[PDB]
Amino acid sequence: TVKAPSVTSLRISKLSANQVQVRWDDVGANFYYFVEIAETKTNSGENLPSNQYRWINLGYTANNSFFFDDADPLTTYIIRVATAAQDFEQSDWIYTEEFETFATNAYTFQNMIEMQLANKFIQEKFTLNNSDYVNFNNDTIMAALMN
Amino acid sequence: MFIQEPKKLIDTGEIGNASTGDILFDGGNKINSDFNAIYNAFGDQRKMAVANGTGADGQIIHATGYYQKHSITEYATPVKVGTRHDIDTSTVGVKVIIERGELGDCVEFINSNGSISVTNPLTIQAIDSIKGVSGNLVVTSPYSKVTLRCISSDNSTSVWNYSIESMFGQKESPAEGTWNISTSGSVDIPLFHRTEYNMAKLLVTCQSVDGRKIKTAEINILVDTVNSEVISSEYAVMRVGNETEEDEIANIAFSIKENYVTATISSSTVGMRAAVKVIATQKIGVAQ
Amino acid sequence: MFIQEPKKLIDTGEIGNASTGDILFDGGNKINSDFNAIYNAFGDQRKMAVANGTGADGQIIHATGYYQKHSITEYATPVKVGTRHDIDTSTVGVKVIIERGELGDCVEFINSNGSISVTNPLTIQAIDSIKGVSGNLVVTSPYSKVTLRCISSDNSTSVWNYSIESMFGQKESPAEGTWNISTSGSVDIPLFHRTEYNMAKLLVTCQSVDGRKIKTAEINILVDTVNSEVISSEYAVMRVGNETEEDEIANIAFSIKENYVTATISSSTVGMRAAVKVIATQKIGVAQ
Amino acid sequence: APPYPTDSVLGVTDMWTHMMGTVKVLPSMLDAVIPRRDWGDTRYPDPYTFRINDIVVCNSAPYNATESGAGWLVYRCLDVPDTGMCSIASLTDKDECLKLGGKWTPSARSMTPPEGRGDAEGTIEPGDGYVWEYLFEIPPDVSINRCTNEYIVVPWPEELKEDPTRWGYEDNLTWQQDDFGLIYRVKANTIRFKAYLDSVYFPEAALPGNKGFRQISIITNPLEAKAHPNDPNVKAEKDYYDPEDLMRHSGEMIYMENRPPIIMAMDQTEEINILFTF
Amino acid sequence: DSSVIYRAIVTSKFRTEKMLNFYNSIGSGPDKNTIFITFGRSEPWSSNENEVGFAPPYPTDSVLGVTDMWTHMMGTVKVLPSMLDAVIPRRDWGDTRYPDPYTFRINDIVVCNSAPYNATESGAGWLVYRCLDVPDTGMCSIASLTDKDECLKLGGKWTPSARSMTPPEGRGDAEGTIEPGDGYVWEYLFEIPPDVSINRCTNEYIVVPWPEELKEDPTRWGYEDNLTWQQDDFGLIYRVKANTIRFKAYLDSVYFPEAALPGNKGFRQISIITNPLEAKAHPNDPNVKAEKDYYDPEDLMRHSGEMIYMENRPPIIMAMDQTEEINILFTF
Repeated sequence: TVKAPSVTSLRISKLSANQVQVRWDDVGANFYYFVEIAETKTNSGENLPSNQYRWINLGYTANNSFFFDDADPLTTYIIRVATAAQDFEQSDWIYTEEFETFATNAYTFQNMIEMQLANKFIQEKFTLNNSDYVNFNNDTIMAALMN
Repeated sequence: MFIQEPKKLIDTGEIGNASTGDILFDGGNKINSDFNAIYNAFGDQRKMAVANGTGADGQIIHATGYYQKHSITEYATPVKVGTRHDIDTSTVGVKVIIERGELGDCVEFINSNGSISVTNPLTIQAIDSIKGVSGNLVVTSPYSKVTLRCISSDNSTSVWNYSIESMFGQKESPAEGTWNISTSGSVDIPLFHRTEYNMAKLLVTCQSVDGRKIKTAEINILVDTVNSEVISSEYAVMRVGNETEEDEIANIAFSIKENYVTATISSSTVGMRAAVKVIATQKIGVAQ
Repeated sequence: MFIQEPKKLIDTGEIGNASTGDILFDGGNKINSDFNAIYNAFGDQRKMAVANGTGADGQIIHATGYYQKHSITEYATPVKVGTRHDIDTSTVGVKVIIERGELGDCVEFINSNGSISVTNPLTIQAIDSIKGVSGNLVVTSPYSKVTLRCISSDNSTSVWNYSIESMFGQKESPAEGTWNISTSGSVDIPLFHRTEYNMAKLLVTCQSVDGRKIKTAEINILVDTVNSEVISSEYAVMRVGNETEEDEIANIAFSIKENYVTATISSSTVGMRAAVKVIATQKIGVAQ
Repeated sequence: APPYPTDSVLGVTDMWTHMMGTVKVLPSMLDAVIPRRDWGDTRYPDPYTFRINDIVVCNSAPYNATESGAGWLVYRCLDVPDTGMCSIASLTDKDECLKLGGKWTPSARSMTPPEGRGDAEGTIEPGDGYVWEYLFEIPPDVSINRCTNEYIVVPWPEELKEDPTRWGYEDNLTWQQDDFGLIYRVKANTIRFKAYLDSVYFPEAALPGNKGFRQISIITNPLEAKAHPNDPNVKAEKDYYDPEDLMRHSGEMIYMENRPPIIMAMDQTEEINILFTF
Repeated sequence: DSSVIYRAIVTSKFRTEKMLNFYNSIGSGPDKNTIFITFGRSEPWSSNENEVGFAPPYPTDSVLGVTDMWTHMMGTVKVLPSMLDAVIPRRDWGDTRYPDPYTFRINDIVVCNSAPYNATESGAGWLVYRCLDVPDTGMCSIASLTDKDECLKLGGKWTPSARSMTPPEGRGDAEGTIEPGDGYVWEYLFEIPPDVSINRCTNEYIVVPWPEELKEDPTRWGYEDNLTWQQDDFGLIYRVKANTIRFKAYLDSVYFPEAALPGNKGFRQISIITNPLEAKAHPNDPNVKAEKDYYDPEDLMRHSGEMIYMENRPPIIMAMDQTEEINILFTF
């Protein structure tokens, strides 16, 4: 009859623009958590719906953390989580200090060493994140050896 | 009720330039499911419990379409519009709960054996409204036809006006038409083949070319079989351009001519438009 | 209106003995288009502007079929026969121009919300003729149903007789049948569950086994709710084999028996065929 | 609104001061009760829409009544139609709403109020969205006299020990032998006090022109007045005592009450109901 | 507009009343409640459970939740009414640890003789005083008022400025510190004999005597001396308005060696049960309430009796030769 209490430590662990890795503290066991996103600004002004802003949900979640990649770079968004499990009152719908996911961010990473990638690939594929450029898993790849 | 997906279409950018099997392996899934709706529409969806509509026992298409028969457990869920159903409430009165529809959305249903009674009523929920029906409409009629049509959808408001019809009977009119009373001032109209009806009822309106003189009478006829006659009863006489309280604007005479009940409508007035319309008839068949 | 091709069928002499992808690359084009007509028939062709009838939002089959809604710009072109349409003339009166049809060609149309009025009429051109209709038929009827059927095609002559029906209402007859007046000379017939109608009108014809004595009366009844009675008005009496100007060839009595309006038809004459036919009824619902 | 009451030896005294009259309570005037909800009642919303575990009374009223010649019935609704609405706006599935545990509101109304003594009925076979579990039947006499249209009266286990049948509970299945702990199943947390005030016991306050009594108080285990304080104390049997006939401050008053004035009148008969939610 | 709008309240006493009743309801054998207390779930909540800050999942109440709690249950222990006592928060005069040892607020209840610094009088158990009146100078809980009397005339709380000089004394019915001078006045209640103090009393909570147990000795509780005018009374708990009962229980490894064995991850969660019935070989056999102090969960009938209160903890590890103690209290 009482609230699924809350997560305590609640944070966005990293920013690659349009992407977030959010960390809320795990709190109790077998409590899924209700992760929200809300919209600071309309891009017209800032926090124009300071209140009255929309909400969107990422659903309930498992574990202590959720990884999220979406929407726009550089834009400010509210996010909110609410812990829950089966028989409870609902959680408090805790808020963050939010953020905006800056501009261009992309991958900084290892690969098998000898290989030499072509910039435009990641340049599009990741910096601009567009999966259409190559939707890899599906796509067909000529592999040409060389003179 | 076998569930149908909507239309699901194949990519031709696949195939000859891509992996053949895979893109096809997908396509069949469509195609198979695709025909399913088709045959499930026009054939028994209980034929899916069979070879899944396959084989000679499989679902067939009915140019008439098929009214899908099922348990109540399935209609215990809001049933989608566009569907033809046949359920017989002899077992029990049922509610048929219907989804919130769209303007133009239809729901067709029947009881073929007519088991529907007050002991076998039929309840219906079409979401948020049915025009003329407060709450859920109940249907006690045997051999009725449940046809819902959603005449407003709008935002939340699914407004269903409602039509229902006896699945059977003689619904035809033997004679309906219109003509102008001849320069001869009369004519003879075959009404029906003299044997088609023991009783008929028709309405003739004799109206002047300029419409000022319009004649109306209430025509009740008894077809006389043995004498090859037709007995009339006229009453409730009404006129507009009547110049005389006697027979006026035209006259109505009857006969049986050429194995036709033949009305002879005579007007002293030339240029009289007479519309002959047989509104109701009766004939005797076998006992029971 | 999404255009359909006719049936377009695959070559099996292709495939395993020929280039797989290509012959298939073609086949999909058929299949895709092939289902399109199907779903476009039984679902909104405006769902093609959607994912092209694909996805869960995609065109679905209606066992009832779908009456295709569109702009007037599309009906501004002769519209093919065989099509179900739903258009609402609230915006404006429209002409629906129809191609020259074939004997048996049908055109089904409705206004679901019944917006059709004189302010919202509906004009139709079916090429070269519509039986009974000089020029283009106009339709002012709300909740009407436009059904054209081409009763002659011939060479140039597309003759369309025309049916139209109110999309809704109570069209059933509670009691219609025929029997022979018993050796007892009478019977009791449940007409409808006593609650089904405040008013009904029926026609009974009592005819001798040899057909010489045939009895007819004009039956108008008032169902009496509180008293569980039914009040009758008989008039316009007609006979053939009547031997007496008094009640003759049979008698007509009424009652409510077993929660049924029950007519008791008594004939002193044995072997009298009586056909009980309820032509019209009335019941009161809620105001408005 | 009368001033918010005060609890204190002072507050007691004052209430103990003004006290007009006193009435006992027999345990048989104490009943367990749960909020009444009847199938099909038009006036109140969703007569036909039931939520899981809701408790439904049948036969109470003609629209309610399925079955003549039986007292009221009490069903609980195990399962609700699949289509509906979730209390959590995020979920469109009943099963998913409930698998997570958010409340679900069903779309489809019940056809008929449930029936049969058996274990979940539920109009499960032929078809329905609702399924129904049976509890017990309430016999008419108790119904009419006990029931407030908001709150049905729930039977005591002891009183249950007397007739399982008159309460229709005899039929079931306990497998523990006698059980009778039925009130656990309904989880009634609420008791209804019923009391009867009459002018006759207290004509003085009944006389024409009284401005009536403002405030109400209940007391437990007071002791009789005694002429001699060394005399042994006596608990109070009789139904009413003038506050005089009761010892000063004797017994404990759990519950104090303040109202706008109510005016009793002789030959009038006033009734009090009180519901404690534990 | 609202026609009738009324106000009503339950006295704090009714809390007590429930308790005293509730205390009555624990039976010996018959027709009064019997109580078993159960522990279980060797099983780990989650790998975290050990780490700091871990909160086990909040328990669930359901026929499902019951079964599960009923599933893992390691062991069971009965409760005798004599292990159930009413208690009030202990507050001692002069105690440094707790704030304002020397500053008391009206109606506070102060214990004497509890401790050496507290102790005025040797050869007597603990004393229990309540503090009727406090020094005049002080501060009001309602910020608007600078007068104690005026603060109280409205009824807001008052905190006195002047600390108590001495802990209260005297059996004497009024008798705090009235004649010579002070701001505080003290009310006497009863004196507590040492053994009970020692055995029952937790320095936060003195144990409060039952009216029944009082009926036995008014003297041993020092209550015999006074004045009641209702005759026998003994309802003292009413006067003190104790809303709090203390359950005391004693777990020992011996009754349940299996959960006690070295390497047990201990029991995560605790559950109490009321009026369970014994296991039976034949389900038609009549039910039997449970006399013995502990039962392996097997020897108890599945689900028999009702369990009011469920609990989940980070794992606690019982150990053999350890003797572990559990206290649970209740404010009704």
